[PDB]
Amino acid sequence: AKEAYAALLLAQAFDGPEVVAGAALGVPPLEGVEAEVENVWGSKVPRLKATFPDGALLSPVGTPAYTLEASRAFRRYAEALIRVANTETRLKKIGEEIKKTTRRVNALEQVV
Amino acid sequence: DDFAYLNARVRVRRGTLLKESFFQEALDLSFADFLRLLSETVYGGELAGQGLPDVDRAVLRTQAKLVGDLPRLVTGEAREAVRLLLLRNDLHNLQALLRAKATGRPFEEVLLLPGTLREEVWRQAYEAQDPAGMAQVLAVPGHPLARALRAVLRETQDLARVEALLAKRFFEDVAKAAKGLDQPALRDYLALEVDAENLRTAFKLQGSGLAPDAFFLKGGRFVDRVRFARLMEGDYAVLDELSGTPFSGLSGVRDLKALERGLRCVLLKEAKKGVQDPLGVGLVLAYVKEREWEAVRLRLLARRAYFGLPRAQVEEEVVC
Amino acid sequence: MAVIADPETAQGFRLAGLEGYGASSAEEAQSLLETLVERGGYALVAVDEALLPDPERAVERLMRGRDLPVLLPIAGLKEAFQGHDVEGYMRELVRKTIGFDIKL
Repeated sequence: AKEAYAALLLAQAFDGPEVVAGAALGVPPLEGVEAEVENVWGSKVPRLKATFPDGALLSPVGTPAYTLEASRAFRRYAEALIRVANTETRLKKIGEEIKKTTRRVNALEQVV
Repeated sequence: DDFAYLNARVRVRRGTLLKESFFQEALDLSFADFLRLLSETVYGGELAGQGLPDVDRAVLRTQAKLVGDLPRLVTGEAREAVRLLLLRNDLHNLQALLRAKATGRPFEEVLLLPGTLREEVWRQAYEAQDPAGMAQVLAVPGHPLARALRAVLRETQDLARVEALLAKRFFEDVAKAAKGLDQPALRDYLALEVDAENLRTAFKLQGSGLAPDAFFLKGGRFVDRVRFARLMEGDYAVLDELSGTPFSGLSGVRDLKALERGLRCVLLKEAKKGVQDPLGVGLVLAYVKEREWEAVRLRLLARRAYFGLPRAQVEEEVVC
Repeated sequence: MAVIADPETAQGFRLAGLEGYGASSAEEAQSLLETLVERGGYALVAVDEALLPDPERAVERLMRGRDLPVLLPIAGLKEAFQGHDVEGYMRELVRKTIGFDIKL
């Protein structure tokens, strides 16, 4: 994040804001990113993977010089973001299953 | 026509510039001290209120007020020579306009940063039957963009490869007009700029491994086609082979950020030699490039004061 | 993949390709989050840290449909130049999990 934010500030800084504005409104939307199965404890948790049209640059003779390095930095940012995402949701699922088991133990003991 | 009548206003504009100590004092502020220092600056007359986009719009309007008049009030061969100074912004505007025309988005969706032509012509060129008709709508007498569009227009109607060949032919037409002009300094400045752009393209195409002969251009004096192939390959010794040229410190640098920083430093050093000809047009282009470097540095200082960047984070940006 | 993080620095996320929205008002950002969980914006929403600590409670209220739109607290940029307090974030995540102030 520190890498990508410093590169984005410096890239909109040395060039204009309008050049990176039109560039960012020109980039294809990078769609088809979706979530597939991690069925474990009998519970499908959705892990996330993308599709990444990345190497097909938008007419790769590009006149700004700090848009592409910033875009590679933000693709690394999206890499680390989906890794934190599919670790964080799995941690949440296992924590709520611990809460389920714990309330089931206490209920079953102290009632039946 | 008169290379000195515009040079008088150029010297009057060069008398009104910020010192290096004004940027040195901007290394320790809180964007309110920077706003107060901008209020004392010559660019502060367009300063409306407070905020980063307001400061950016004020800097853009100040650059248009201080540099945009030099494209006007010129005549003949002097006008044709001074037209090849503020050409990158109009080229980027036309490139993203052709991309939007091939995309189909709204004409008000584009930003259209300021160039050298009328904005109503760019509005009328949003809807056109042919790209040759759009070029004829955007046709100026001495602008090389119209002739370059007429030359490269005999490939297709509108392609991305057509846009890439249009940019390559725009650089080639800038080099051809520099060869076709009577100015001993601006020709070498544009040739060094084209060679640095070719080296930057060789850095930006590293890892692709495709045919560099299509990627390389013509017009440079410090680089070779075999040197371009060695730069396309992973051979930094060829970057070490640039001995005696303006790429003196540029040697063995694999970082593309440091490569572009050294390229901008070499370009600013070459443009700093533009004060040698006090009667031509190179001093005006030197003042324009100095105002552009100062404006880029002001935008960098504004971004640093906005998001709290350290002085060590901007120490690699104030070397020249 | 969508973000609601910043007024202008979300343009860098758009420059990555992945779509998004920015409003710098909490309720229009949450309303575009609402039409983004109705029209599911491809399973990931990254929300600013120091604007929404817990984005998930209102979204699971207004959509008890499943957690295909994943919601993350993504870092603000300015606070990113301070220090993440990774330790304290995991403290509040573990206390959101089991309530205990137990420290791994």
